Amino acid sequence: GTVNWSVEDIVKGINSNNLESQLQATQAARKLLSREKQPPIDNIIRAGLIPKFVSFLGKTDCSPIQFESAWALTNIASGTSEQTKAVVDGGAIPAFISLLASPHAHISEQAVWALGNIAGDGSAFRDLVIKHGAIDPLLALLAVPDLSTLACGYLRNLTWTLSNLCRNKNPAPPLDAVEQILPTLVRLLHHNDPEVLADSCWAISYLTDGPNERIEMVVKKGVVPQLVKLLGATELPIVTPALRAIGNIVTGTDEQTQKVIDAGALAVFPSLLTNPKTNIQKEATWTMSNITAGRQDQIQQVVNHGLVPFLVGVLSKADFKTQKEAAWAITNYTSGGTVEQIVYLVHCGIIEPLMNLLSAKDTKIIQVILDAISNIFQAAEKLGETEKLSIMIEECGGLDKIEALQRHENESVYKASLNLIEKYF
Amino acid sequence: GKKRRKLRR
Amino acid sequence: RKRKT
Repeated sequence: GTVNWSVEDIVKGINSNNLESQLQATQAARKLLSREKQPPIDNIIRAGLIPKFVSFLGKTDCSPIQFESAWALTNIASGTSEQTKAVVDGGAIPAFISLLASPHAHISEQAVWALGNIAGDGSAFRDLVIKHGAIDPLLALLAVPDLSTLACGYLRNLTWTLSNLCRNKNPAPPLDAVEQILPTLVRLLHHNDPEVLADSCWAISYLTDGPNERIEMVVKKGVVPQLVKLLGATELPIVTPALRAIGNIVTGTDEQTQKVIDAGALAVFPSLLTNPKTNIQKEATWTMSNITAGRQDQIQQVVNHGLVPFLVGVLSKADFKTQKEAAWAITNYTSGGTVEQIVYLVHCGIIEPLMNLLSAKDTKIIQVILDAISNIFQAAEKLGETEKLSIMIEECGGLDKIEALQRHENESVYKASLNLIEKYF
Repeated sequence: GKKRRKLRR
Repeated sequence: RKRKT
């Protein structure tokens, strides 16, 4: 009946002075915009239709045309930035924020979804949506004793949108909006639905990216414990943002890092550093590097959990991006460690696979490994063992590699390579 | 995933 | 030593 009209048909009807005639055209447009193959967004936009759709949102008399507009407008907003902009320019935002008060669950849901697309577009629209006052009524949808009395899809949509109000970084969302959203966020972080937990972690993940003052906000809400339970989840859609949250937190202050360690995160890392999904492995190793870039108290916790063998493991055989992070892990460790701690690292077999990576087409990593190899030698001088150490490096082919690096297209690489040969060979 | 198109109720 | 992000 209303399946596959021409856009010319949709325009003729929507322009008619007949509300039921308009409703059937707006239902045609919606079915156009939600088809599987390429949706005709630009023809709709160019047909001049966004303003009449935006006006249908305010027809509280006709509940069904509100829904079909909301939906249509949602799907237009789901396109390119130029396209979302068309929807925003039509005056859609204040209109959708009104729809949040609707007595019809399926309409308020749709307005949530729509605001989600609009804030998702980037910093400027996110901020505009908040300036129009969306946060107050969004959160009021969640003001219930028990979240489980809400419908799955409803809650999930509502979570996704809140999550886009946290996204996009510079400029990061207003501290004031974050302060207000965090209690509801912390609450969602405890709901048992994998999709809700996924998008909650993504939000925290978004918030904890950036300046340590931002990290503090989150950590002071005491979510670090719950994040670590999520770190041990079995659903990779949950583990991934949970892991990026934890990893963001440990780029902050030592006291912030210690909240993570104190919460037992290190117990999960044998699993994470041998995880089949490459993206997990790379981010777990990155996390390790910012822990080994900490206090000696804290490095020692890495040791006691027997994580050094896993780092040696990753250095040996991961894909390159992960190995690059593993080098930093080792350089940071040899920068802040005990005499005894650098000895342990060597006794776990760090030297052989450290050298294999001196044969890599990247200067960035070579710079890192050379600095690491340096700090080991410096601890070798403090214990008078630089003889035994220089043997190992030669006996595994390291010097074959190191020597040939003086002849390298780089300043501080040729420098530090031959600086070693001087003082030790 | 930044944006989402609704394809069915 | 710490590396964001």
